[PDB]
Amino acid sequence: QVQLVESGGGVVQPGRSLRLSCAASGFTFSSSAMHWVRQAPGKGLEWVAVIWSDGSNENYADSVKGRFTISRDNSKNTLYLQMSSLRAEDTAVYYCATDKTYVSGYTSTWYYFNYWGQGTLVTVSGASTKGPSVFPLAPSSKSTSGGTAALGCLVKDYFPEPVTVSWNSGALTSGVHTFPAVLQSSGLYSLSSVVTVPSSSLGTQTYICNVNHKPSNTKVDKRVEP
Amino acid sequence: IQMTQSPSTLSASVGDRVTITCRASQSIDNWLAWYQQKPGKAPKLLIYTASRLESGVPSRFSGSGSGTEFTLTISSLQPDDFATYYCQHRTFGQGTKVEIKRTVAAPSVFIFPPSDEQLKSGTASVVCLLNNFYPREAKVQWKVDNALQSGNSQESVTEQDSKDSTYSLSSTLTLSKADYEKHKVYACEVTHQGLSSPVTKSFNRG
Amino acid sequence: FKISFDDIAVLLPEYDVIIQHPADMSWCSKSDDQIWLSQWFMNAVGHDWYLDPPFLCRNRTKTEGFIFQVNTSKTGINENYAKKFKTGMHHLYREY
Ligand SMILES: *[C@@H]1O[C@H](CO)[C@@H](O)[C@H](O)[C@H]1NC(C)=O
Repeated sequence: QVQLVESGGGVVQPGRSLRLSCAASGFTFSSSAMHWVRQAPGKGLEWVAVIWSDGSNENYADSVKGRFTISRDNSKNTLYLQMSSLRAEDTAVYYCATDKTYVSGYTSTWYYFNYWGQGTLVTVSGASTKGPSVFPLAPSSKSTSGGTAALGCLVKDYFPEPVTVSWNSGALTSGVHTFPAVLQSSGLYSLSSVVTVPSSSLGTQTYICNVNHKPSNTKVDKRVEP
Repeated sequence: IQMTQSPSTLSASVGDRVTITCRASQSIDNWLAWYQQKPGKAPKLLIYTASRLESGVPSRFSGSGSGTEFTLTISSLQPDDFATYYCQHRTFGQGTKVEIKRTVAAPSVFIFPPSDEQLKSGTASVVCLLNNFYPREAKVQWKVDNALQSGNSQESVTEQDSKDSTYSLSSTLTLSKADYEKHKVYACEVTHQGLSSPVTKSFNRG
Repeated sequence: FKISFDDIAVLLPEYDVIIQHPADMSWCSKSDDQIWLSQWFMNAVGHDWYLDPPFLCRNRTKTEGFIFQVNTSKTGINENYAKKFKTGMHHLYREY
């Protein structure tokens, strides 16, 4: 089976050129063009780089013209991509995919991506590691609708992603919803999570949210009290 | 060579037949490909040159068209197809979202003031929760002392759940501690297709 | 050279060379023999370079190879051209 692996990603400060590796195996790597494509988080795809099998001709998008450059090592079956003059807008998920240069008996650069990797994440940001802040959100009279009460926890000012929230030591899953994180202008992330329960048991059941931030090794347990 | 798609969002159910249209700025003959994508996944190519079908792709997918106008047709819609679809010749298309269709769901509105610990931190975040609503399109407005507010609220909406096929949206209004202590009554008003009239949830500072 | 007729587009005017004059033909190949044979065949078929719609070719500065494509569709304006070229091939291969 055709196999492809991508590596050399993470979080990097602006102004540093990064080198990313794309290993390929299982096919005639010397006779198939390669492509690098990029997707911003939550946006559509965008073709970035392409190299043909000979290794002579390249092509890049104008948004990265002069700043990106791809090469390949046919002996080592590897593809190396260099990124320079990084900005916050380049933070995205990068894929390297093998092209199909044969369609019904012709050979060219058809721009068809046929096999893909798991995709790497590149975060061009200058923020540093910081633990999260947990704030409970307790029910009130106006937070009850027909015998249904909502509780939750807000996790604010953390970096980097991700943060995992559990309830009742993981025993509470019905009516639990975590909303996706939001980027702040201060370079820190924030998000909220909530849970809906019968209002009759508010005075009899304890609700506790556990917040885990692996990069900072932060484990915070906060109880929600009406 | 610019490309455009129609529509942007589509609603369908099991067994339906769905069509997507893709128009290019200038004639490109039959140089176009159709891709499928799922949330948190990798793009998988479906259709070559608007006509041929990649091996392993379900036979219920097909494409047609030429020149400047092209169309992707799915005869029978299966649960594994609710996704995003793209048409690409030079760049990608803007994306068509094939999405489940269900009955209208009445929104549930909740309101919470900022916590005292956040007040210790010096920031106030008033949250407005809109749970179990359908369709997604809802309008949220923030009123501070019965005055409309803008530019200080951020929303976060979660994708469709597989239990009740409903949506959830949390809107957070962010202010400084001093400003929060300056104003007394804070409200969020929601307007939705499932409401006869907009519903306003208001609380008073202690 | 091998010649085939089918319904696949491999060159576009917005991406490669639109040959209009035999002088411009020199940008399609790396060998004088291939250029001479191409011009030989096109003049044998009976194409008027400065009176009929052009044809498309790839420029030499690529490691792909040599390919040239002609439109002989049977609709629209090109219908008429389709006649001319048709007869051309009818007078060379003794069959078609
Ligand atoms: C492509 O063909 C054109 C038309 O003859 C030619 O001017 C150009 O130099 C070719 N491309 C390159 C990169 O040389």
